[PDB]
Amino acid sequence: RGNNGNMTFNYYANTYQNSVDFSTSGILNPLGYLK
Amino acid sequence: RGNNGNMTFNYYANTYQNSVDFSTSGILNPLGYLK
Amino acid sequence: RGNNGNMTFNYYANTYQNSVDFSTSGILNPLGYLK
Amino acid sequence: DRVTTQTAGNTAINTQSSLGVLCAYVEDPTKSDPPSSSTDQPTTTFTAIDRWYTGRLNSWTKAVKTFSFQAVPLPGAFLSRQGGLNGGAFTATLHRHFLMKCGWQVQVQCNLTQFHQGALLVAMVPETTLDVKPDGKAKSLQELNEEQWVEMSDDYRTGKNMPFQSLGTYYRPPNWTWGPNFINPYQVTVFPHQILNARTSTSVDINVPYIGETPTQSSETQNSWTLLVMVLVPLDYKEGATTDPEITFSVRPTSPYFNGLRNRYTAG
Amino acid sequence: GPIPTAPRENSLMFLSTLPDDTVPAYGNVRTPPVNYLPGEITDLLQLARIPTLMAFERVPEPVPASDTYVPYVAVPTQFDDRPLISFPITLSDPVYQNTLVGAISSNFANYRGCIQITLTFCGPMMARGKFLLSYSPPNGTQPQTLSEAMQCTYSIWDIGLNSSWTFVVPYISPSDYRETRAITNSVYSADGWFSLHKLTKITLPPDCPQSPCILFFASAGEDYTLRLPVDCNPSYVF
Amino acid sequence: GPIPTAPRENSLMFLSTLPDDTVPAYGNVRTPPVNYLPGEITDLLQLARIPTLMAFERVPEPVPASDTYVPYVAVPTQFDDRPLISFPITLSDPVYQNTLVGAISSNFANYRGCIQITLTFCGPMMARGKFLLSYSPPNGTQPQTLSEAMQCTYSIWDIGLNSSWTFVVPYISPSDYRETRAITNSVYSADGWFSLHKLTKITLPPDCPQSPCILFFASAGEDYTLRLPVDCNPSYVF
Amino acid sequence: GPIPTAPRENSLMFLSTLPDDTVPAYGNVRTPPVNYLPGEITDLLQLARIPTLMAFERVPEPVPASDTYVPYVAVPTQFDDRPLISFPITLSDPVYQNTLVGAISSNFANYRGCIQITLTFCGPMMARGKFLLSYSPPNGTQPQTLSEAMQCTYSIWDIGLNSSWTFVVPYISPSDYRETRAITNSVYSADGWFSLHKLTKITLPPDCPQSPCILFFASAGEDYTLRLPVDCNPSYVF
Amino acid sequence: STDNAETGVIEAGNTDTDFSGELAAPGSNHTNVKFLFDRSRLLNVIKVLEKDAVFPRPFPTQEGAQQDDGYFCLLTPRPTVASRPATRFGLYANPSGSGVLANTSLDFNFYSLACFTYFRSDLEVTVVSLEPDLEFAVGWFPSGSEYQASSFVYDQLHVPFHFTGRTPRAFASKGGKVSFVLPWNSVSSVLPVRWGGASKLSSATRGLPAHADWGTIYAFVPRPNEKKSTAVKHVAVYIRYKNARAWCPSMLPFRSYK
Ligand SMILES: [Ca+2]
Repeated sequence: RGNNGNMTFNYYANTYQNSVDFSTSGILNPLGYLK
Repeated sequence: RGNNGNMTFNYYANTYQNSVDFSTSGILNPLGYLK
Repeated sequence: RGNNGNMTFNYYANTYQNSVDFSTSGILNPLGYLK
Repeated sequence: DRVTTQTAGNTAINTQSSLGVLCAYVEDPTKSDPPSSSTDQPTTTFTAIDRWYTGRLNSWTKAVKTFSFQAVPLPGAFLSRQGGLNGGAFTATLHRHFLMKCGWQVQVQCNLTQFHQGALLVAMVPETTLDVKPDGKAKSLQELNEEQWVEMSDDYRTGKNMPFQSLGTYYRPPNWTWGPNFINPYQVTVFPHQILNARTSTSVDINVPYIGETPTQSSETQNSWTLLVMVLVPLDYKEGATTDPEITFSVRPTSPYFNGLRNRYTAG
Repeated sequence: GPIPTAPRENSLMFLSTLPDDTVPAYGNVRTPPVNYLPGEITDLLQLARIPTLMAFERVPEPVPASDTYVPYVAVPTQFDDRPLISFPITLSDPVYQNTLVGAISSNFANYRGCIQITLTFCGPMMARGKFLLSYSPPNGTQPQTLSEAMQCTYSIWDIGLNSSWTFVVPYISPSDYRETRAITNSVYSADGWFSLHKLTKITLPPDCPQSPCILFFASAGEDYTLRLPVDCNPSYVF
Repeated sequence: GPIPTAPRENSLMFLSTLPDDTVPAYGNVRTPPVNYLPGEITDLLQLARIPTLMAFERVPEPVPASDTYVPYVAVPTQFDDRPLISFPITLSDPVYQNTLVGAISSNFANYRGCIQITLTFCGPMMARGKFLLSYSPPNGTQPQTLSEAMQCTYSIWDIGLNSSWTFVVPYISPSDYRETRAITNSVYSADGWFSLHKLTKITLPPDCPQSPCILFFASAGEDYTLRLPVDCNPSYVF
Repeated sequence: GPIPTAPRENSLMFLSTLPDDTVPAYGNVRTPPVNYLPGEITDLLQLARIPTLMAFERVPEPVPASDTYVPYVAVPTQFDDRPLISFPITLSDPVYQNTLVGAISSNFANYRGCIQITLTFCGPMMARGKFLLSYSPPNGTQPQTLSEAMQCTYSIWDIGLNSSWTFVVPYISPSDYRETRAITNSVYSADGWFSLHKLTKITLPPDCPQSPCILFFASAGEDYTLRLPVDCNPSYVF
Repeated sequence: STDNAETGVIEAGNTDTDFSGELAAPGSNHTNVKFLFDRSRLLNVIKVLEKDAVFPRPFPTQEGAQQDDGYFCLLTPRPTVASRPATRFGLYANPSGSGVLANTSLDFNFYSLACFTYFRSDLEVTVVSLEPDLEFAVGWFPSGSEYQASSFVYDQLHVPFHFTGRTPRAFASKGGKVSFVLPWNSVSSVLPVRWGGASKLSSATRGLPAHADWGTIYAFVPRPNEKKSTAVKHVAVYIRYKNARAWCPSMLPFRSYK
């Protein structure tokens, strides 16, 4: 989401409004684990 | 409602257009009661 | 209707776009009747 | 009916001319929950503080003018012992906690006679500074005794005399003309109240819940409720009748929640 | 592609009372809950219904304290066939100035419904007496006589165990709404007068104070309504 | 995100007749009901159908009172083979100026349908006589003779028990609509003439007033219609 | 045809925090995947929860190296009935300046929840001793005495096998949120003090260094939250 | 009808209670709190910054202080003085003399109908230019926050830090207006119309709330310090209460009979 309150409509397609990775094919987790 | 005649649409989500309380989890009543 | 060609949409609610009477709860008729 | 006895702890107050208890805002101003703004387990009601504390107010005389008044800050009066209002364990607990939330049950006593006339308006007023002098300092017990009753004036009706911060020599001192803490004497009946009319009763009862700009408040500085006693109709009687009838009051803190225990408060 | 539009003549206009929202600049803000707070007010009529004190110039005999206005009327002992007190049913009249009904009503253009006058006897309990309260719709001349008041809407109040008497001023008007402020005097902004007559003089036993006082309150009746918010009068700050 | 738009060339234009609404500035207002009020008018044709009086210059013999126009025609005793009165079927003609049909019609560009002329005999009841009312569509020369009138649309009216006679001027036009105002004289704005001839002279018994009068009314027929609202002539205020 | 529109008063405005997108200028771009990268952070609270070192001015006896601020407190041998160290529970105080909690918190206007102080004993293992950590909500005067500290929120820490002790400063406030920066001192931006007293002096065997040090860390408790992003203080670059 | 006002409760009657008649049907709901306060009104008129400012110092301010006055607008219906919260409301009957004339504000309309103790709502702000063809921008920082002073140099031009940040900055078009809504952001739960407490345990002013506001706004010119002008520009600040709620009945200002 981010700082976005637009729930309604998206005029431009996702791949144009944003960049997406190409394929190679609440609950905050810890950044450290003691083992 | 308030002084609002917009019945139709709400472009921005409720949590952006307004503030809402966080959780801690016609008929006009009297402000005084004689007991 | 009146001089209005807008068939489509009404952005503002009827009670805001117009005034309405509060409650107290083609065929052109004659303005005179001989009895 | 008109004869009631209200018990609380090792305390009981009787009246034979009750008008009933005026409950503010809700049917049971006693229902209340812990403050959401404190994570520490609060100290709640215990029998030594679940009771009525009684104190005195200055006597009512023929000379007191219409709209003249007396004010009792809550819990302020407990802290200064105004009218001899010593809060026993309540004050001791209050002095040892940063925060305190509670409601109040109050009864004002003033008996007259079927031959006297006059009426006092007794109200519980939210958020006032009627116990403070315009210079910002709280009225001392001596000052309260010297004036007896505060006369209604343009200053009070206007809020022109409420406490304020002096601007400093950098600024031209402005003409203070109004303040939000004013008192419109004609509208004091808007608050939870009862009228003590010489001809109808010798006491009045009011029961209010906790209120505040925040879930709980600073023990030492809050003043969300103020007991106000104001003359509506001047006292009068014929020679021979008892003069200067006295006025007393009883206060009971309800559903208190204390947070932030620490050593006794010490002025800085 | 682009949607063709035709912006209207009033584009870019800023309307202070526009019935709509504007864009949020700092959203996603959660606020502290207010469930703990009792006494919520939904409509100002809830306050206009609470009776508050009226004000009268103390009979040409003021106290050394300037601005001698009182919330009561002392009942004189001498007989006189005219009202003890009377005032117009014009909401902008000074007698309502500091009552909540009047103060709140002055901030709207119209009202509809009943106004309520409440009287409370504050004399000694041993006192007895009767009063005649009356309301007269507009007339060329204001009624003064008991005989005239008695022909209008009125009720006789008896002093006794119960201290008060409520008097509802009926809403009798040619129009469904009336003006709240009598800018111009007319049948739409001035609706007659309320007056209080002593019916039978007050009787007291020996050794009793004379001139008992009657407290006056005003408030909105249950069918009272206010319409059209208007600009406030900021003079209270001068 | 933002919707791409392409405002047109006429953006910001204010069109006095735009068939649409504008933004509300002070809404949520309830008004006093109007159910109690009878006589509501839905269409001005309802009024154009009500016959109202026409006006004629009193035969070269006016009364000392300026602006001597009369709503009737006195029937002269002397025989003469020409119309007693006649006027064009041109709605902008002064004879219709103050009739409701004419007044209302002058505020539109076109009309379609029939016009109705109503005559009421106001002589004594003992009087007898017959009249020939005729309507002639345009011709190079206006008909004058009984022989000419008789060849057009006409009806013979007999004076007797019933006092009035309605005469419907048929709508005979090349175009489906006609001009309401004869700015330029043409077959589209001037449709001939209506005329009244006395068929058989009026007969009266002795001791009866002479020259009985005939009242003239004009109104819209049942199929009369008006089209295209035009600017009014404000001169009535000068 | 064209859709009629009514652009608002704030048309063409550029709002730096508008909660919406703008038009794409160079789309259809695929980026190298980032699945290979571990350690993703979703919320800065994840970092505020990591305890980091606090800073104290080295007791009036600095080292020849300027800016002598230390992350620990040396435990003096001499008895004294006052705190070894103390600091206010005011997030803008210099002791938190370089801790992550403080640094991150300084970039928001409010906080709610608990702050956590962690102590780690760094003296020799043969050492023994006890400390009293206390938190006092606001008072007119800051407590100094063991007798005073002992009446507030406190815990006694025993030195032994385990080296550390966490102390959670309860969130005790009149308001549901508190100010992150004490621009003006008030009960909403200053919440009392934390202090450390040596309960029983440290005991050491012969041939052991004196003055063992206690490391201080600060971090957000589990219920700690920050609200309202504010402008940063760019001075770190000057 | 028979009653006892001393009780503290008096029922609202109608024509048929003691006389003969009926109830008048309801004509409107304009006294509805949410509807009533949902309209824009003038809050203050401020000067437009043309360089990085020095926020007014706290009271009491002594002569000789160097600061910018009349630029910052505290968003509150409560009395304000020199961009800070106030208790008494003042004006200058005699604008003649020595010393800076402190800017003061008050939502006159709000207090004329504020017959309650607490209030809360979101705030819609509209800034209108009082100067011809003005190009300005609006800045705002939350309740409890502060103005970020100083500037940075770009191409030897001084650009105030108020041009950047994480809070709302609204650049209007030339001759245009600025408008947006802000959420209730104070740390307090509600705004005290009148207050009887104190924000500090020592040397505090009784009745003066510390954060009874929706933050502070200011206006500035989208130009570097160097291209500064000499003619002071003014801008008007309007506010509107959205989703207003009120608690605990109270009084309306006293109206003089003089
Ligand atoms: Ca557009």
